Amino acid sequence: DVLMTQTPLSLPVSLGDQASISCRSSQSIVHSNGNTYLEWYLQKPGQSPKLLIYKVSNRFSGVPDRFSGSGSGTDFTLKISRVEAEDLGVYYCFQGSHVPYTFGGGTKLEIKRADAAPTVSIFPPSSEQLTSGGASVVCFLNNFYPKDINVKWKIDGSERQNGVLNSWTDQDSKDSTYSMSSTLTLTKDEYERHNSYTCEATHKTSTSPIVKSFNR
Amino acid sequence: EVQLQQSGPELVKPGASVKMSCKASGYTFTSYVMHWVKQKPGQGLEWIGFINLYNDGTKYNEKFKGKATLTSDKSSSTAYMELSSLTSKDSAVYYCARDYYGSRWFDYWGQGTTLTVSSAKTTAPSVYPLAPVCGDTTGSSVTLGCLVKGYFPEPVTLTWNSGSLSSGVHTFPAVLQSDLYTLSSSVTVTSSTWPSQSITCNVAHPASSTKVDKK
RNA sequence: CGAGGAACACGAAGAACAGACGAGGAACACGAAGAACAGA
DNA sequence: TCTGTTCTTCGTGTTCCTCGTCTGTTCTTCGTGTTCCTCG
Repeated sequence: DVLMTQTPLSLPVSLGDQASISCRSSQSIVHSNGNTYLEWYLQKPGQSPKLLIYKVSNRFSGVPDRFSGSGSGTDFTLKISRVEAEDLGVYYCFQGSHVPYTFGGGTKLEIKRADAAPTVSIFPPSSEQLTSGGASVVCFLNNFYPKDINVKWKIDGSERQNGVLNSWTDQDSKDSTYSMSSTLTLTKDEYERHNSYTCEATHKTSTSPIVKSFNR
Repeated sequence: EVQLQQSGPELVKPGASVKMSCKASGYTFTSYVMHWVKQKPGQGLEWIGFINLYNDGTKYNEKFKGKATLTSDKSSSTAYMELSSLTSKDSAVYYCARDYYGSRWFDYWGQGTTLTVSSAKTTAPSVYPLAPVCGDTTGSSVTLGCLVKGYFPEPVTLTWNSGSLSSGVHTFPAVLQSDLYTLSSSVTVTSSTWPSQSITCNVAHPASSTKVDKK
């Protein structure tokens, strides 16, 4: 069986700094020819991925020379400096030794920037859904820079994390942040048992958790 | 210009058999190997198989042997899978691949398909425009959006003003659990753009609906 | 004095030949690993 | 215990088909070196 170790799972990179990523093999990598054949692939979100590095350091015909590859043994590194904006995506390394030619995932690019303030808004449900015997409170909480966000929902002083769905987003191309949607979905008889509706979030810039309660 | 093309999205029943066709362009076909990769989102990718286009050496994985069958044809310039023993955990993206050396790496990739397994019934979506709390502009900026509930198929593609508004937009994924899909999108627009520039939510949906809702 | 044409070269580009390496399957005489119907 | 044979995994050697690499050899061109000729 083939396992691969992605010790750089994530990375801090801004536009202009350096990075080194070491895809690490569980066992040796050598071949009967004495060489090793290791390949790294780039996926920008939206299109099919393509070949970037094919042996260790030599590459595909027509790529920029700004990336570089190095290493031999059980861990293999790629180095980048003066990071641009059009080469974002997800990287992949291929295992070069054992007979089951299994892929290796889990190496993504993370743009570093300043932190962003939360944007909190509440949506009581539209009347078309209220005519169908159900209701859904929406709390949109946007422009979250890190990924350690803890959400809670409150209904008239009572903590219930039931009937709640939550929706994420990936790394934005221009905003370069995250976004957050929280829906609490119940029936209309389950709606009007209480009056005030609260969404609470746990962020790091706001040193206290942010609490927002509305009435209708 | 050596690129590849595949079929479109596919919806299939459990227990059935489904097909993959793979076309390319440019150079010859019988001199090289066609290679084939699986991808499921939220999880690392996985190699499926390979077929050389001269002798047709049939060999699959240690797990996927006897599961999917790999064939090709030169006159149609096409590669073929057939998939059986179907189940709902493989509703994912499958990727055709061009070899560069002896079935040892890949050099360019096709667009793949979304192979999905059908569940429940294909229902038309229910769209709701997001109404503000106070109505008109009562602050520095206002927030609007779209709430869609109750549709089976994934191509529910969300456009604003028929393809516009690529700036200040929050596209969102859909949830496949219990065959209940919720789409919630939000746009934060400026203070002086409410009464004339009312941006409309647009669901593009081939099996069900081309639906447009204005706030 | 600076340069070009004719035959040879420092290095580079296009191309071809000869040899070797390995990568993938096909065919054949034989070897190892598990089994089944009948016969001696 | 084996044979007539069949359903599968791994080698002993060869050939066919495709390919990425390495070394030597040859033909043409270019930034230019040796003698003749020519250009102002």
